[PDB]
Amino acid sequence: SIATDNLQCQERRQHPDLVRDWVEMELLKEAELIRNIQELLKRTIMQAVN
Amino acid sequence: PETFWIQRAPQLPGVSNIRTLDTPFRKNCSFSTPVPLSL
Amino acid sequence: DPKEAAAIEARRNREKERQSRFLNVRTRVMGVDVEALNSQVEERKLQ
Amino acid sequence: EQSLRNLEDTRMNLEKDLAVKTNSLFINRQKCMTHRACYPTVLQLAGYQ
Amino acid sequence: QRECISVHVGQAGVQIGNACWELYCLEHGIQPDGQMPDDSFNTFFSETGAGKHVPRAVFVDLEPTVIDEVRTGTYRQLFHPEQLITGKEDAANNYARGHYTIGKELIDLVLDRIRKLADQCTGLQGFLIFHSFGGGTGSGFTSLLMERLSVDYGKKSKLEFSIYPAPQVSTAVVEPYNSILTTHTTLEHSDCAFMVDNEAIYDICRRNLDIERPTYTNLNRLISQIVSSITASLRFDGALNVDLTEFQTNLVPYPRIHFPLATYAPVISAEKAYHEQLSVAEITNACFEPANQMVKCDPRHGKYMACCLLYRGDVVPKDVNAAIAAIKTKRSIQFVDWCPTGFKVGINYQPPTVVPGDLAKVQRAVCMLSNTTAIAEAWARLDHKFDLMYAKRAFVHWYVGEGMEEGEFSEAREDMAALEKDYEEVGMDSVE
Amino acid sequence: QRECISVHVGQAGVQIGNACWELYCLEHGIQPDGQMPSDKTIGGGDDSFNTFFSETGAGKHVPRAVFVDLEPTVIDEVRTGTYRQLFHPEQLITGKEDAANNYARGHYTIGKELIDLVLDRIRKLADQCTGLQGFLIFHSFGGGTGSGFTSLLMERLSVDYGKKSKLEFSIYPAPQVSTAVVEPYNSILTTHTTLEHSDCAFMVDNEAIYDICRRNLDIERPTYTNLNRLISQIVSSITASLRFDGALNVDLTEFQTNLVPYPRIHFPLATYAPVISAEKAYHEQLSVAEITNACFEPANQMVKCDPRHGKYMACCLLYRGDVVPKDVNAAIAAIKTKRSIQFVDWCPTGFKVGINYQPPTVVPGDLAKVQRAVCMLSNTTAIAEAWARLDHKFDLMYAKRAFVHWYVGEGMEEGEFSEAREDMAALEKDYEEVGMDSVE
Amino acid sequence: MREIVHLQAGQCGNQIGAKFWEVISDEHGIDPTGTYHGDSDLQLERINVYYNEATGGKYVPRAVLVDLEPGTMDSVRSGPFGQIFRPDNFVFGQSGAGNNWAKGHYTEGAELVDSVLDVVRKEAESCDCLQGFQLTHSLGGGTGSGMGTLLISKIREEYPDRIMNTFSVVPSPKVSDTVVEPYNATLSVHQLVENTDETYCIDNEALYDICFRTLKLTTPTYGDLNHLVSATMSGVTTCLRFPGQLNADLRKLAVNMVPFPRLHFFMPGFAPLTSRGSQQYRALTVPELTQQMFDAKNMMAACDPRHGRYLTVAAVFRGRMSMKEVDEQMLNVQNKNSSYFVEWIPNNVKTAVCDIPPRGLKMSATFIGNSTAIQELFKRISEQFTAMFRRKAFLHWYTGEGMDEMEFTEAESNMNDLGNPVVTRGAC
Amino acid sequence: MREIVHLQAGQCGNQIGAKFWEVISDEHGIDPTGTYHGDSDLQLERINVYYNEATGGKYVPRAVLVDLEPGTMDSVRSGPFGQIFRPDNFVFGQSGAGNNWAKGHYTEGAELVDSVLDVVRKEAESCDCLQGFQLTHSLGGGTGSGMGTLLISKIREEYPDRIMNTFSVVPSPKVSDTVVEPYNATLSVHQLVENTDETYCIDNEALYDICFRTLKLTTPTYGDLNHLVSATMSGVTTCLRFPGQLNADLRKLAVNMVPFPRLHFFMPGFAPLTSRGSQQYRALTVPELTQQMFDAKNMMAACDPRHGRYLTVAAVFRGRMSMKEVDEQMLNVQNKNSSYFVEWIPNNVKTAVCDIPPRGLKMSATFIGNSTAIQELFKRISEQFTAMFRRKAFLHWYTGEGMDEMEFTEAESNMNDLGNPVVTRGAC
Ligand SMILES: Nc1nc2c(ncn2[C@@H]2O[C@H](COP(=O)(O)OP(=O)(O)OP(=O)(O)O)[C@@H](O)[C@H]2O)c(=O)[nH]1
Ligand SMILES: Nc1nc2c(ncn2[C@@H]2O[C@H](COP(=O)(O)OP(=O)(O)OP(=O)(O)O)[C@@H](O)[C@H]2O)c(=O)[nH]1
Ligand SMILES: Nc1nc2c(ncn2[C@@H]2O[C@H](COP(=O)(O)OP(=O)(O)O)[C@@H](O)[C@H]2O)c(=O)[nH]1
Ligand SMILES: Nc1nc2c(ncn2[C@@H]2O[C@H](COP(=O)(O)OP(=O)(O)O)[C@@H](O)[C@H]2O)c(=O)[nH]1
Repeated sequence: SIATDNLQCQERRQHPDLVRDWVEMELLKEAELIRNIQELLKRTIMQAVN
Repeated sequence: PETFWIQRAPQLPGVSNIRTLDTPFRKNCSFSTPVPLSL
Repeated sequence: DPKEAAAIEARRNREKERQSRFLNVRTRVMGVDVEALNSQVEERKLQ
Repeated sequence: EQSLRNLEDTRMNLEKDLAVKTNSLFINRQKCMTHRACYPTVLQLAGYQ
Repeated sequence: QRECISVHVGQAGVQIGNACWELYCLEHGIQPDGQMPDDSFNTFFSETGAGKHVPRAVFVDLEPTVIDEVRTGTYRQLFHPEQLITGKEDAANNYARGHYTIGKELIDLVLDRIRKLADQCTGLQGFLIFHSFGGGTGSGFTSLLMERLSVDYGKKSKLEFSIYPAPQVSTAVVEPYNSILTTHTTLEHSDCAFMVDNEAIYDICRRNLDIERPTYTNLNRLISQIVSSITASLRFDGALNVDLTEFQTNLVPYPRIHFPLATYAPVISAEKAYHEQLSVAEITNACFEPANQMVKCDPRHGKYMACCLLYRGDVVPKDVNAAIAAIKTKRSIQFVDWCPTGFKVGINYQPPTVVPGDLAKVQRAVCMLSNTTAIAEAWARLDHKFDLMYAKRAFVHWYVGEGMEEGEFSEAREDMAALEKDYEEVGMDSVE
Repeated sequence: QRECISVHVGQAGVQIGNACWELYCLEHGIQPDGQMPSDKTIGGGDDSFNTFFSETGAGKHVPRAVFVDLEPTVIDEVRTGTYRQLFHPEQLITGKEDAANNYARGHYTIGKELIDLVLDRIRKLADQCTGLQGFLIFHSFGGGTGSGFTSLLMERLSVDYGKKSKLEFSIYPAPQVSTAVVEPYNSILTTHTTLEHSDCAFMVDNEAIYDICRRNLDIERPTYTNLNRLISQIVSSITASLRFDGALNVDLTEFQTNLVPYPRIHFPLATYAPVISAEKAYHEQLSVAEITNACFEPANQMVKCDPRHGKYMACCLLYRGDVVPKDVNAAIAAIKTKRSIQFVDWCPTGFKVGINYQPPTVVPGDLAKVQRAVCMLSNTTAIAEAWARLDHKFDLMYAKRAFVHWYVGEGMEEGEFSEAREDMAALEKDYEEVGMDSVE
Repeated sequence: MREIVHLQAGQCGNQIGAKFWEVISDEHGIDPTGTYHGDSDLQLERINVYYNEATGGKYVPRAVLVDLEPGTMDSVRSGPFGQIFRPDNFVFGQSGAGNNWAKGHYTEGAELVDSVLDVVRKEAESCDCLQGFQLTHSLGGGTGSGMGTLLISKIREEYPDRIMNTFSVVPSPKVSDTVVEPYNATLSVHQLVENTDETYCIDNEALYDICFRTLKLTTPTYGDLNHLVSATMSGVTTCLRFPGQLNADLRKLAVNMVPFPRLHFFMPGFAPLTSRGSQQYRALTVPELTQQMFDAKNMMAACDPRHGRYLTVAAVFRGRMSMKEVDEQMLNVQNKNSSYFVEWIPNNVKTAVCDIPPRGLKMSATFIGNSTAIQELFKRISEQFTAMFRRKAFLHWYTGEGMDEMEFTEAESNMNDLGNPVVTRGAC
Repeated sequence: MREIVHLQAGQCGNQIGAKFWEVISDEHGIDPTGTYHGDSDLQLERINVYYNEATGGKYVPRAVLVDLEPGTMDSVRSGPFGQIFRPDNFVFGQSGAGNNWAKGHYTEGAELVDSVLDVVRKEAESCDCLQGFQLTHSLGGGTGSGMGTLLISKIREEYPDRIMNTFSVVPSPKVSDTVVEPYNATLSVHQLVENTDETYCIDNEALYDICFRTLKLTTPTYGDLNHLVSATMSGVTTCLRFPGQLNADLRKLAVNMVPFPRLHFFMPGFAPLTSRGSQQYRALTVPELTQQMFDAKNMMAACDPRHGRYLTVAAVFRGRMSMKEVDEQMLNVQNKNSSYFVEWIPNNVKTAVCDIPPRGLKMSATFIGNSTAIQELFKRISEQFTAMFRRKAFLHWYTGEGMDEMEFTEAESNMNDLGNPVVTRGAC
């Protein structure tokens, strides 16, 4: 939630600010890492209940 | 300056509370800070 | 008649800013309304 | 007079860019860091270990 | 019901009054007409069953002019056309003229008005008198007035804010004579004579407020901010509050030792303020510094007999408790032994009001009423001057003329002697 | 909690303090108008400015300092230039008539119109400090203000705050080159009056910085800007452990407990490490051993006195940045195995190590970016020759009473020169008596 | 059925008992309007101690609010639990105490105690069995010490067989808010010696120190001190308000802490106190309660009990707890601290337990200490009194109101005559 | 159940015991936040030796955290296991150590020792039987010397029949972090001798030698230096925390290792140590353990046992192992090295074996040795003290805090009167 809200918030700025800085790609990497955690944990819970 | 200290900083013995982000070697005299003299 | 019954209300409200302003230690001690103070400078300069 | 209007345009867009930069501080500082500061800790991400 | 008649007597009075009633009016939002554009105002304002709030004061000058400006000013409909009594001939810098000649033709109307404004008071706390010690009316009239008030309003306090003659500057030449003959009027007919002195305020304004060229307006506003703190507990609510009688109980040690000195703390100028925290510690320390006192006198040349720290704003007991401890551990501040606990504390809530002038908007502020023995200095300088002339018999002719025997002059000096001796032997360490 | 109050006397002191406070503001992040732009949110954090800067209502960090000069325009540069909004308007204190290279005018006639004001400001500064660790007194041994008013400040501060520590950072007159004709007079007089009132006095000679700026910084035409900036780096190193955290948090009382063996011997030599000018950072590895050896080399000293003609008593090494305990103890072992560095036989363990994890943040200017620094404070008896050269000059001038009429007619009595010379000679005799080896 | 009439005099006593009424009303389940909104029948079981029934189930506190200034009445009526008192119990005067004991005791205070006595007589006669009275006041100042001691005296000869508990705020050495405070304190302690049955000496400094080293509050306010007073009041009146094993009311607290009729000045203590950041480190049980009680940091009087011998000690616990766990701790303190307890009173600790704990907690325990160390307060007040009295400092304001010299001298001498037995019992 | 009150003084002691609590909570399965998440029921069987139980299944370490600089407490609270200690146990004072024994022993140190003793008395009377105390400090410098030895004296006076282990970091010959190490060590050893029961001398020379020669670290720092001391701290107190065959607690080590009351200075060692490059070449067995224990490269003091006869040796093994190997190897060491052991104590080697090893390791062993070779450690300090004392160096502030020349002379004389017994017992 924090990563998604921060990314959606930082997506808009003024015209001479909005860049692909050293913030946007770290937020995207955090979102991807959170996602991979999510499906890996789903799979691990499935093996656990099996 | 990138040092061995600044890599191992949240595990070093003599490092105070890292409340900020740039240098972990700031000073965070907030726990000591006697209760009558505290904000 | 509603006056005395509103005097209590008045106090209650005037005693709802204390539990906020005072509570913040960094306000009870060092306290300056930058805004009002800034004006006094500009006004004194105009004067 | 041409020089004066040239400096005047420079001041115009300088205040433009300053307001732009200040609202960038507002969106970076007041929104995102404050919403980030409630991040859960290592033990909670481990699952109450 | 905590009413307080304010008898302003003399040019000084009418002018210190102007500032005072302006701060008063804004403090309790009351337009210069007398119409609020809850009961925190009865101390100084009476309601004429219509919303009109008339001031509870009696401006009195044995000459017109000074008051006539207020009658044709912005505060013209506020004051009652009769509260402002004015005479028709100045007292010509002469205690005699203002006490035995031109004043005996205005005292009656003043006392009548005072009773008219002392009947609409359910519980008059005390009278506040603002006069100068070096003028005709200021000395003569206040003398006559305070004497007649003593025989009448006897069990009511009679505080006296005065402008003791300067210790170097001075504006008159007959000043010493008038100030020495008004001693047996602030020693045995007053309940707490807070004496201030222009020379000092000039410095307090030239070094703390940056006004390099102070006028009399930039001076009365300060005397007014001080009188507000000594009358706030009897107006706006607060924590540890302290009324008139209380200040006295915890300040006047013996009957003939009622000459406290005032000292407001946050006297900064919106500009040097940013570079200062302006906290209870600082405000407390200031009041206890010589270059901030309101009477050119070093409190280091004497022992504090008592002290009334009247705080006001966003101060908590915790802070006063601390600031007092630091002052109770400073080799400089030396207190008498016969006063162990020597700090009466008063914490109100309403912060200081700002009248478009100089002092900044301060969230916390403090006024101190201390009974130091370093007042003998001032009482001594003047006597030196009075003695330097009552030997060559200069100007004494005018007084005899306006009705007054030499005896008066002589006696006066002897009295101030007792006073000086007293306020100089009530400090010297004990022998047994 | 760890506050220290800096007071700067004279033109030398005021410009040194200007270069000091610029470095302090860049080290802590306070902008020239007194505002921290990195604590507007996620504030209530840092406390490292509390030894140098207070905190007021409008987020402003007022410096804990008093600039005093008996003559204006050197303070008017501060009140006009880029730091007019940083300092308090009343902390900067000026007179209106110059002391004019006269100890008598600085101490006896024009010091009394300002001593009460300076003491009032110092009193309020010490009142707004919980635990005061020390005064840092920045002055010179030259001019009349920086000698006489400094000595008056020592007397009054010893009266009022006799328990508190008073570190001096002072500009010594040149043994060879100099800039005035009464510098030996004022230097001997204020040496005599500050020997009994300074707890630890660091000495900085001008042509030593000239030589190390010519050699290490490649600046053939240096300026007092560079000189006081290097002094600023030295004092930022000495006040670094009561700013940040390290393995060996080493304090001012630690410094006093290791430098001075006896109460009279309180004059160390300061040295700094990398005086590199960024054309020299491509070729020096700047390892811990290199920065340790450059301190003990007799060419980077800030007083023109060779330590070969003297015995070290004790030295504090103050390491800053990427320094490893094995590297510092290897460097100390190499220093002890080196024979040219002599230590007194009555001090086997003559080292105190302080390690800080906060490397120096540079001013845009001369000095290069380094991950390592060390400030080396050595108490040595080799300062006796630097004393002796000004004693030779003072005797050579006082032999037939030159320039004495100014000092005498201003208000100072004649015996001051004789007692200053006698106490100075006694201090030197103490240096030889302490520096000789033990035979009993 | 037993009941307590609550008197509160002066500004200090008024806010102290206002916090007391707040804490006991929110213990017993009465809203600000006055109705019962609770969850157990035990809250209504013993409500006839502090609450008189009115129409419609609207319980009114059995309190008399006394002041010489009509501003503290406005403050209390504007308080959170302000619309609960009877308005006829708001007795006040359009006058001033002036922080003067003489002006509170020999003047308009005596002119207004007739109305105060009328209201306390009607509230103490609309009864069937009275336990006593609980007066809260400041020992230094006016009204609470001026008219307060006079109220103590006259209610004492009107009801000689009922218990009188005076919660008094003793003055302070280091920081004092008033100047004539040793005069007020000495004069008031003269009547407090031989009028009341329980005295609770609650200094402000000890409350401030508990707010710093125990509670770790960076904002200690008057309400935060008055709540610490109020918790102790609830702890001493809880056993007659709620059931439990080994109940103890005021009388069998009194018969156990008063060995001789003049040694009834206590130092109180409430001690399940812990900070917000250190609460979750605690292990709150009977041993932690015992350590927190018996430490010399949670005393509410500014006297170190290590400088004297404990005459008697009462421990009134509240909560579901074992009995052996209480008895062995009350044993262990006495056995291990052997020089701090008097030898001629064997097992000088009284144990009382109530089942119902205070809200938000599970185990509480209040402490009543009759210590030898209370002589420090009286000797210190006597020292300041002698220092101001040897020169007649601030004495004309008393001789004018009507006192004279030998009453001050007799008050000082009776303070020494109270210091003497608390010296003799401290060394047998 | 038995328990140990842990104490740590100075920056050195604070950091070493912080790493010690890290190590032992790793052993017992305690997370940073204080709760338990492990794998065996044999970890909470004896958790009440170092952890006081709190509410909600939390285990707060029993440790008193003492220093005179208000930054080391902050660093400990902000460390890895910072949110595990009691905030009340963080006892400190806003002052300076000044690396001064006088400033730690006759000043604000003595003004803080009362609050420290209050905390210690809390943790010592929250017990049923206390085995003793475990203080960690450094002799060279302030606080750990001054506060450390003052605490040693007062705790020994209050509790006179409890075991007491002091882990002292003693000054190092080749490099010295502070100048006045010989002064502080000379003034501290005199208090160490006739107070404590088990003193462990850990030297930075031997710590760095284990880091270099044995472990082959690249950049060794204070974390690893304190980790090596936490090794022996965990190893000594293992038989009363985990089950074993032939258990031996603190007193049963002290009886077998202290033949005379003056001789209790030991040289610790922990020896399943190997470099990461030599890790895959190991043959981990009890003979290899004894081989690494009894060499003069693992022993944690800068004293060579080749220069003195072994008075007593103790080997506390930790792992599932055969007792036949242990007994025969401890016999084989004594038989193959005959001149290195005293003859008047036949079989001067003691054996203890615990079953549960340290976590993540198959098998460990700790070494403790009382030897003649503790000569040099006190001797070098004695000549350095004599050299710095003949010329009165660094002493005016020592006498400014309130000492005398005769106390220095007595400290040197008692250093020599410790050296002479371990001279004479090294020569039959
Ligand atoms: N703030 C302020 N102070 C004033 C003003 N006018 C006079 N004073 C003070 O009053 C002093 C002189 O007042 P007086 O000499 O007594 O004047 P007076 O009361 O009218 O008496 P007469 O001269 O007889 O008319 C001066 O020294 C001032 O300190 C004023 O307008 N504003
Ligand atoms: N770093 C630095 N050193 C200075 C500066 N100005 C002077 N000095 C040194 O100080 C010595 C004399 O200067 P001061 O002692 O400050 O003279 P002063 O205090 O201004 O005395 P007056 O000239 O009478 O006002 C010279 O030998 C210089 O080496 C400066 O601006 N910066
Ligand atoms: N605990 C507590 N103490 C208070 C409170 N209000 C005042 N005090 C104390 O009461 C003292 C003075 O009260 P006092 O002058 O006697 O009030 P008075 O009885 O109306 O004259 C101060 O020193 C305060 O410390 C309160 O609300 N709670
Ligand atoms: N083992 C170990 N030793 C340390 C550590 N930190 C400091 N030391 C040692 O402690 C000694 C000095 O500590 P000291 O000055 O007494 O600290 P203080 O007690 O707070 O004054 C140095 O010689 C270091 O070798 C650490 O983290 N681990």
